[PDB]
Amino acid sequence: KAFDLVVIGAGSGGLEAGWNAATLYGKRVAVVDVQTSHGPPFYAALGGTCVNVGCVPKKLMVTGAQYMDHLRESAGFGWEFDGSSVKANWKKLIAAKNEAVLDINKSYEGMFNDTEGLDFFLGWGSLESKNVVVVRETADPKSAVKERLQADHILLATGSWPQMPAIPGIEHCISSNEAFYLPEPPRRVLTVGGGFISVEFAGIFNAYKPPGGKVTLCYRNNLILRGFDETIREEVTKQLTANGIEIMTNENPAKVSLNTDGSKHVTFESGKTLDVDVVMMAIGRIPRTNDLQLGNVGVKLTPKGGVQVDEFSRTNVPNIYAIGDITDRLMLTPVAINEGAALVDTVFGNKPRKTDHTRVASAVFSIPPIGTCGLIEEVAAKEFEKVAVYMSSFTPLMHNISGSKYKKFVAKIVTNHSDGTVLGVHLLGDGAPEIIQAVGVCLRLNAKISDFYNTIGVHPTSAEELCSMRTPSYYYVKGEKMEK
Amino acid sequence: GSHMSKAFDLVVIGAGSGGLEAGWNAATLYGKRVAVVDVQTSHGPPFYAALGGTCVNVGCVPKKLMVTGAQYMDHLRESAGFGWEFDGSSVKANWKKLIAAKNEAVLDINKSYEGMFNDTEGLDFFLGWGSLESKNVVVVRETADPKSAVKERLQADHILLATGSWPQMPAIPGIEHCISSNEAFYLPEPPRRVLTVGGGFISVEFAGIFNAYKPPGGKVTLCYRNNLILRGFDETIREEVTKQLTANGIEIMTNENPAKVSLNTDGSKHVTFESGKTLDVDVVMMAIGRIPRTNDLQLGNVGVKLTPKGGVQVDEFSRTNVPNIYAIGDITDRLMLTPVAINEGAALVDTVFGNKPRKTDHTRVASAVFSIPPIGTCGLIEEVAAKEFEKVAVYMSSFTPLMHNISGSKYKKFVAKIVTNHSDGTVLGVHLLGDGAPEIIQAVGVCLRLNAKISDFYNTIGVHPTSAEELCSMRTPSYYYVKGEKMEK
Ligand SMILES: Cc1cc2nc3c(=O)[nH]c(=O)nc-3n(C[C@H](O)[C@H](O)[C@H](O)COP(=O)(O)OP(=O)(O)OC[C@H]3O[C@@H](n4cnc5c(N)ncnc54)[C@H](O)[C@@H]3O)c2cc1C
Ligand SMILES: Cc1cc2nc3c(=O)[nH]c(=O)nc-3n(C[C@H](O)[C@H](O)[C@H](O)COP(=O)(O)OP(=O)(O)OC[C@H]3O[C@@H](n4cnc5c(N)ncnc54)[C@H](O)[C@@H]3O)c2cc1C
Ligand SMILES: CC1=Nc2ccc(Cl)cc2[C@H](c2ccccc2)N1CCNC(=O)c1ccco1
Ligand SMILES: CC1=Nc2ccc(Cl)cc2[C@H](c2ccccc2)N1CCNC(=O)c1ccco1
Ligand SMILES: [Cl-]
Ligand SMILES: [Cl-]
Ligand SMILES: [Cl-]
Ligand SMILES: [Cl-]
Ligand SMILES: [Cl-]
Ligand SMILES: [Cl-]
Ligand SMILES: [Cl-]
Ligand SMILES: [Cl-]
Ligand SMILES: [Cl-]
Ligand code: NA
Ligand code: NA
Repeated sequence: KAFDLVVIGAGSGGLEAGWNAATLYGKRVAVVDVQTSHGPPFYAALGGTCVNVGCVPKKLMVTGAQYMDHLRESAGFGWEFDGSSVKANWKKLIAAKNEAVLDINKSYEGMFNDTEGLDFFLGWGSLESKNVVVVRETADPKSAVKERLQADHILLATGSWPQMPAIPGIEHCISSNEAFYLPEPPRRVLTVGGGFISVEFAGIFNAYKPPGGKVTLCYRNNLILRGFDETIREEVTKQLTANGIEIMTNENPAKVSLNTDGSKHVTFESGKTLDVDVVMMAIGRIPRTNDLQLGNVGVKLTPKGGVQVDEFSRTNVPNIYAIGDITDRLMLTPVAINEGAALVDTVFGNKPRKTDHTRVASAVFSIPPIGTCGLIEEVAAKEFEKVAVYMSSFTPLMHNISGSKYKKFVAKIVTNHSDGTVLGVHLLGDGAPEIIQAVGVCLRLNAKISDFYNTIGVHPTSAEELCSMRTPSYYYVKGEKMEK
Repeated sequence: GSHMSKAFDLVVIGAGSGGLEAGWNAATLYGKRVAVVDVQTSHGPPFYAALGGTCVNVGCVPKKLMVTGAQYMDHLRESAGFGWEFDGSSVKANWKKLIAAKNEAVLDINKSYEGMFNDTEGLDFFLGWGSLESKNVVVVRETADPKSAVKERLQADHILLATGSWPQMPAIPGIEHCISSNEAFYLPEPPRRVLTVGGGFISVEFAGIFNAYKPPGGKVTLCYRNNLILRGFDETIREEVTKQLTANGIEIMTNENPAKVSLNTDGSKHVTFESGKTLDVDVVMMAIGRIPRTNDLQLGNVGVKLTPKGGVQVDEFSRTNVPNIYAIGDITDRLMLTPVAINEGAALVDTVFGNKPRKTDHTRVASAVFSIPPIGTCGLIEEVAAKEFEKVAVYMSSFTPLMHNISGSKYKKFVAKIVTNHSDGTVLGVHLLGDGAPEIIQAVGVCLRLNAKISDFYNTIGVHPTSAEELCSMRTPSYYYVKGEKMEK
């Protein structure tokens, strides 16, 4: 048939857009994805990346990894049990996680079957013509048609995909997609990348590794987590190191060779070499524009490969839009959901609406975790004459007793010191992703450091630290960092 | 001949949350000479509170360490769903190691605060019992008995009453066979059977603590004289916490109140309730309330007025009816929270000795209950809002989060409620039940001070996946109050 909306990709942005359209505006909706439940061969599926091979499973797996610390820390509070009997059963975790994700898949299939004006179609979506969306048997454009769908408006929402550098032996490496399905936990693993996915997986592999195991993370520059607060980048590095993860900075794989025993011999650009069981490449993610045949209608892409869009998600082709990681702005699930909701408002609603990409709160589920919203001091120091930085950094008391003395909680607020406006807040330590959520609301109300400081603390919490700081630790004046 | 009393700009009676913030500020920000009196320099019996106050010695700080310890019962069980394996029959909760660990942690804070007195010019500590001899004279005596020897007679321009509160022990037969939270912190063994009496945060928290450490075959029971524990808290939350305590094996007896306690011949306690019901326990912990600790201060010497309830009456600036005598913290019977006593102490010193007169805002204060899982709350419950606002909206989200399907703790429903003035969207109250609630609520306290509306919450982009994001994903009320009445408009 024909439809008001055809959505390519049943993901965060797509499922949101295609549900608002059918339930808030009774529109006729088609949504195409390549698989109806998680895992190989195509990994993402109905629900999107986040649901099948992203935020949702990774969080359950980091929750599993945190028991390594809980079991050990328990002793400090007088819990006694046979330490030598402890094992981390990876196969149970992955089976548990598989069932959880499968239940969400089935449940999203429920909602298709029970909603009129919202139809899901299995297969590979491409642009045949200005208002025709083909669905083929496979990603091969030469492959058999399953459907041609007519559509007023077409939404491009096919997400992103791991970036695999084209070094010799790249094909002996996995990405996070495969990481979710390893049948054994690796004894030696190299995670390649200094960003959140590399870090988060290093912490997961670190808890589930067999006896004698070792996690090594490498990164081509000097300090991991570029784009995060610098004190926190250094402190997470120390805390990952304290929990046994080896961090190799200033190193980059130039070649991977397969050993006869299935292991990998990694050669670095420096000529250093390391043998491991698994190389997980997590150096970035790229917009998933390749199989869409965007040539067939001349939809433009940026120097970086992402669908180019204006503030309202419109491509250069009338009646064709793009939201989510395909656009290459902020690769976060709730950003994509916001974009998709706003699109449908601006197209079958009365009020135009655009997604604000500033002041978006986000989290790294490292162990210990990170919670941030707003500008880091070095970005602030370039756009503002006077910047103040309020910092508190204490190993909390629970962690003196636990034995995890290396677990410092870090709280920083960055301000425009001229009028006291909070430019950014950056947290490291247990609960940080939860603490920062309503911080994002504050930054929307143009909170000042005195609005924080004058709110009465909840005690005892890590969070109250944010309402106890009234004196700057230091400043940037005209870009120059200084004491007073 | 005669010689001079030690003289101060400020004498603070009670070295606790409020008194220490006041004393510190007056001395280090405004150059005042400050005396601070407390009955002990470190935690524990005979007097329990000490240098640092109730929170440091026998309140928030040790209790949170004990609750963290109690949480490992759940973690060790929950870990099995994520694939952790170990010998479950080897598991034991060693109460003695917990108490030893917490004592050490509290003693280091006591030592640290004493070092701060020693290092800080114009800030002096006095060990003993402080009382008002006259409008500008504080005397410190050997014991709480007003006839015990005077150790020091202090000249004081200004006097701050900051002696806190004390457990309320009902006048029933066998009350002397009961304890309070004070003694709970020092039990040599974990009790096998305990009754916590009261339905407020202290009874509830200690019920979870004793539940985790009790020996084989033990039972924890909490009773409350009324229908539903945790009066003052959101009603959905009160009912969920009740269910979640029950699920973890605590016995909740509502509409029951002890009428007497007798000692059994084995030393256990035989509790008879008003209703005629009875219960045998090893420990009866009375946690039915805390009363302003005004009795040893000899306030009649100077005519400081009490309220009908027994707090020192003060105005919005912490002034009593007697010039240069002030009262902050639990002794004033407003909100008994450590950071409120702190805020009162800062505001009072700013007003008296600074150039910034200021009063504490007791509305929209965030607080927590360290139940397992915990409560975080800030602002009005809906039944209070409905009485003051013509249209009130209630946004509710509730569900067992996914980790807890996998963990096996399916009774663990997260609840998030936002209560609004519906005529303009202003958030009046936010109520949370679930893991990390106390941590989530802190920045909510800031939102409310900025008069955030629901539309600010909803407009903010979620952090995924968190429980906190539920607050930013709610756009349609679950129901309303229209002049006092519940419906969906
Ligand atoms: C390991 C990992 C962890 C992450 N963790 C977080 C986190 O904690 N928090 C957070 O906010 N974000 C996280 N993200 C990012 C988040 O998953 C993405 O930002 C989000 O899913 C983007 O949504 P989308 O709508 O743009 O696309 P997706 O949710 O990726 O959906 C795209 C869909 O299109 C389908 N598809 C692709 N091509 C076609 C085609 N040609 N025809 C039909 N269907 C097609 C795919 O099967 C996929 O289901 C994580 C990502 C990864 C990889
Ligand atoms: C078990 C328990 C748990 C608690 N948990 C929390 C929590 O998690 N969060 C929270 O915010 N609040 C909590 N509180 C409450 C918090 O402890 C109090 O609100 C706070 O300590 C009150 O501060 P204050 O300055 O009034 O007095 P306190 O901190 O009680 O200090 C008063 C001091 O005066 C001393 N004193 C008394 N009489 C005399 C005298 N005549 N002469 C000299 N000194 C004297 C006492 O020794 C004491 O050290 C808890 C309380 C209890 C009992
Ligand atoms: C609103 C919504 N947004 C989504 C955003 C991103 C994802 Cl990955 C999933 C959803 C989800 C959904 C699930 C199936 C089809 C379309 C949307 N979904 C549906 C949630 N609501 C209900 O199922 C519901 C049932 C009854 C009333 O509302
Ligand atoms: C500001 C403050 N407020 C308190 C509020 C409540 C309590 Cl219970 C304790 C304090 C603490 C303090 C500790 C000793 C004497 C007076 C104040 N105290 C001082 C903490 N120490 C410092 O700020 C410090 C010590 C050394 C350098 O800075
Ligand atoms: Cl395994
Ligand atoms: Cl890299
Ligand atoms: Cl760098
Ligand atoms: Cl990446
Ligand atoms: Cl967290
Ligand atoms: Cl014991
Ligand atoms: Cl009671
Ligand atoms: Cl009641
Ligand atoms: Cl009480
Ligand atoms: Na504050
Ligand atoms: Na939102």
